[PDB]
Amino acid sequence: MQEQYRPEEIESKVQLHWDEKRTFEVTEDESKEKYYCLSMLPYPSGRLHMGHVRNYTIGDVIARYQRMLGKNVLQPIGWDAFGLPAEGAAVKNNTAPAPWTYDNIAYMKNQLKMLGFGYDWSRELATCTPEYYRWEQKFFTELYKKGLVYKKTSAVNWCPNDQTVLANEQVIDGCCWRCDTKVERKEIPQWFIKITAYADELLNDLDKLDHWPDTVKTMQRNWIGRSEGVEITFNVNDYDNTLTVYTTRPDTFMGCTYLAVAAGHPLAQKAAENNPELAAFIDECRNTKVAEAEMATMEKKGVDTGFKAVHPLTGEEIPVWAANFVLMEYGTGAVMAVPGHDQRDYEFASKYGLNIKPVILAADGSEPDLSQQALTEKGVLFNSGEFNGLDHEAAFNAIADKLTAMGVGERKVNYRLRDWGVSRQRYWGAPIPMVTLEDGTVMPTPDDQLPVILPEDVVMDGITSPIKADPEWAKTTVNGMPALRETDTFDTFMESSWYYARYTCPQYKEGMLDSEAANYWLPVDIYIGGIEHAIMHLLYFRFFHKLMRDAGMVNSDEPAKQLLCQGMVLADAFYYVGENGERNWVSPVDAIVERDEKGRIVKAKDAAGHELVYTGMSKMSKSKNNGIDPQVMVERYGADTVRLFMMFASPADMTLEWQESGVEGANRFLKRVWKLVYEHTAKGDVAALNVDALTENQKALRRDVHKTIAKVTDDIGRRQTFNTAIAAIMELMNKLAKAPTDGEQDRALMQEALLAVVRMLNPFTPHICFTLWQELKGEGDIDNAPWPVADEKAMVEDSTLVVVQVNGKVRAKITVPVDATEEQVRERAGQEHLVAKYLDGVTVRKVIYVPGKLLNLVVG
RNA sequence: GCCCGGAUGGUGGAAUCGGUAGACACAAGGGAUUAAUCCCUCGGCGCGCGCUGUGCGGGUUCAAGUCCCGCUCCGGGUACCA
Ligand SMILES: CC[C@@H](C)[C@H](N)C(=O)NS(=O)(=O)NC[C@H]1O[C@@H](n2cnc3c(N)ncnc32)[C@H](O)[C@@H]1O
Ligand SMILES: CC[C@H](C)[C@H](N)C(=O)NS(=O)(=O)NC[C@H]1O[C@@H](n2cnc3c(N)ncnc32)[C@H](O)[C@@H]1O
Ligand SMILES: [Mg+2]
Ligand SMILES: [Zn+2]
Repeated sequence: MQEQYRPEEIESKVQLHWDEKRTFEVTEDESKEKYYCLSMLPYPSGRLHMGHVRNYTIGDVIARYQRMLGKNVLQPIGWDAFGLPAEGAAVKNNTAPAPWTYDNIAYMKNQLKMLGFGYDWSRELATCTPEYYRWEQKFFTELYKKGLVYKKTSAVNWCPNDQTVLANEQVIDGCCWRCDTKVERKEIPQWFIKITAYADELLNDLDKLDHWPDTVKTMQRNWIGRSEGVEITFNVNDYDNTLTVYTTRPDTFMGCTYLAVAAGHPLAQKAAENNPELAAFIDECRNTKVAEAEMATMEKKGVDTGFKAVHPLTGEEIPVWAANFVLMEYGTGAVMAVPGHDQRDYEFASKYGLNIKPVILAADGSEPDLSQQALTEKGVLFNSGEFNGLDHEAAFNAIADKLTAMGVGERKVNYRLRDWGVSRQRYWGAPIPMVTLEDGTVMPTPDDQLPVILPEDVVMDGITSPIKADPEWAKTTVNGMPALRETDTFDTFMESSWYYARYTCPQYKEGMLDSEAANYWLPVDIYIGGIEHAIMHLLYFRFFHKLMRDAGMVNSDEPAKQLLCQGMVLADAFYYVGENGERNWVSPVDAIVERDEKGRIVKAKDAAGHELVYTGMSKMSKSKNNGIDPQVMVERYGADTVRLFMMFASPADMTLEWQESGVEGANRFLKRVWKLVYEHTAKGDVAALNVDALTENQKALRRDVHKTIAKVTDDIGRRQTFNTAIAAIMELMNKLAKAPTDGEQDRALMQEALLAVVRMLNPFTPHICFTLWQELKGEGDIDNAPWPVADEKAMVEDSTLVVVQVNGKVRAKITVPVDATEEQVRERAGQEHLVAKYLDGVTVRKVIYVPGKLLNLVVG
């Protein structure tokens, strides 16, 4: 051990230790209690960024802490390796997605290793491999065979030029990411998994997820968006088909003054026939972007159809308008409009002069003033014929019952949640195991034809998928006849919905899951990953868990006991536009940046004097080229410093705007820790500690050493406030370094303190602590060292600090025996001159005493 | 737009259940050492004190960064980025 802390030496040596001793390789060890600490596996995008480091350090932190408490700890790592970015990337570069992907893996594999995370590499999987997706393929056919998979047509961002399907991110203000040719809606038959058939289970079970944050439970709930309502069926004049709407407000039904139908809706088609203006509007309507966000900011636009539904209850003819915000894919693609009592229908009616008919009384039972807006709050019906006077509830049911009994209504449950569309029209993904025969008929790819390999050796024209470009590939034989397999590939969310299970038995060819290894490790105890995935990935995750329950593969209803969603690590992002429309993102490292007085970026320019559009902080991603790769910091300072720096920035759950400034503290703290163990162990062995014997100065110290341990443990295991944990530790160092060390007892305290510290540090900076255990002649490898237990008896306070306020204003602070009465505290408070200052001429009206902590003298 | 969050010194942040605002650091300035270590200073405004101060506006309480009502700005998601 040198005097100078030189992580460039220590870190690899410790890592190489871990590789060889296979420290974090774990088996289904039935003696030791298991803990399965899972961080959401990365997509291999090229380089680690800081966001991943927050994730995996939080992850390594809890894993190592947990091993330290004596548990058998699974911490796995792998590559969620299908996805878009490799497609674009592999052409820029003239490769196939596969070799670019595998090389991204090796590069990053290397980055995660040097950061010393304690992963069970024996368990690494790469989702692009047939060893892997063959199982999601077989599973899908099981689901198919079991009625949970279907085909409906679905709108897709089609580029009319390229004539190629684009993901929303490749749509830039309504244009194509390559050439500024305009994206259009195309409906395309696609595969769906009836996630909706598990809506109630997904919705109800959240109330059992005691250890999932509320943010995520609430987000998922609002997303599933279950409602009870009524579908209502209307006849239209001179049209042969009925129209159906879903409303949660049948109560407002006598206030229906129009219907609005989707551009795609046959009424709209039939009416277009003879109405050039409607025909225009529908044609316009494939400029409606396949994202909800636009579907909602876009201005509502609609053309009347000339058609007239019959209100089943009033008999009045009502206009059918075609509108741009009502979609066929989702529900009936026909809504019922009550302008008086829905803000969306208030706006619409205003704009196009439709009727704004009131039918619900203000809370006071008076007629609502509609002249500005809808009355949306529920209430007594009026001007609703036979239903007048009824409260919201009774009107709901009353209108429900009549429409039911007229056979045109029905009570129906609905969910905002739509089914999951897994068909992707792209190459780099697992092919969907479906098969169309000469028959014309469609079945699962036969068992014995799984997996359906995605070939890796391809020429990528960029525009088309190799497996759609080549006529031979689709060709198979099924049931004896020629058939064509599906050329669409899976939404890559599919691979990230079940990896957590495959990690328990990645090397198992007999099935999807060696359910004995799955049930040894499952459910995951803690699941760590971005807040970004609160909803989609997590909801697919639970879903899939449950489909795997429902296949007898796993025992528990839910996949993850605890969920830790870290905040997003963000960074300034910047683009210029290429000579034809191409958005070019420019790393913040390369941006030359002019700053405000509130410190905001005001101008930005790239190395070539390109003006840049600054976009603000957004999560770090290769998409905006704004990720900071830990690599340089790591090689200058070592993993431990980057790691502790990351955990110290702020608490896990809070989003964090990245800044390079602050590292060195973390680095200097580690030098202070090093120096102090160096110096303390240079004076050799210590006497056993004699507890009853120590100066009060030593007694205070030990009690801090012990309160820290308690705090850091409570911070790490209950709150996940690693930053406070660390600060609490730092302050102990500051104390420890101002403590005497010639005393036999000085040295013995120092030594207990320093073991407790070096262990407390370990989950954050295990390389330096591994080394520092050895010096302190710690028992064995620090990795399996037990977490330190605070001794209650070393933690009793004699006194306690009481804050003193007059009329709520702190005037004084006063140490006071823990066992102090209000009256002694009062009299004590009194002795303080600044308290006296404020009590002259005034009466104590009210005294408030928070025992042992605070005294307020309401004075008048 | 909707849903979820967030906002605190020059900076990141602490304050755990309504009780001390700024713990712990970074930056900066000054000093002791001829890059490294160490001191001191450090929310504002006028002092071994007074007032003020937790994005903005109201409000409840003895007491509000925290709770309630209305907002602003920022981030995440919004179903094909992952
Ligand atoms: C008071 C009744 C009105 C608010 C409205 N006609 C209505 O029926 N509201 S609803 O909750 O019952 N609707 C159920 C679903 O239908 C869609 N929807 C109904 N009306 C509109 C509208 N004007 N614009 C966009 N979407 C609309 C909603 O997305 C909701 O998902
Ligand atoms: C199962 C997880 C996903 C489906 C996917 N593999 C994925 O998110 N892959 S990743 O490379 O983008 N990220 C892996 C983990 O890192 C977190 N993360 C990614 N980017 C950031 C960021 N800017 N700030 C904070 N955290 C971030 C992800 O949420 C995921 O936990
Ligand atoms: Mg600030
Ligand atoms: Zn194009």
